[PDB]
Amino acid sequence: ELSNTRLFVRPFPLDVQESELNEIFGPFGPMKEVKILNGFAFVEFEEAESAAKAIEEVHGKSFANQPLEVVYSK
Repeated sequence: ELSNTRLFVRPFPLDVQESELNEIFGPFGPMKEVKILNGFAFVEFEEAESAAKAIEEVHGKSFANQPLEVVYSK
């Protein structure tokens, strides 16, 4: 059901941009691509490992005075 390289993030505030995604998901691996839309976010790593990790790393983090959430984007 899950993917090899794709992590779905929660909806970010007015600061919803790739800038934060890179500064956050940066220390994980070579992000093949990134997507930021008002309501939901997505990040595709160039390495399954980097993604599988970021999913268990970013998930449960904090940002914008709110609990972050990331999972394996279908």
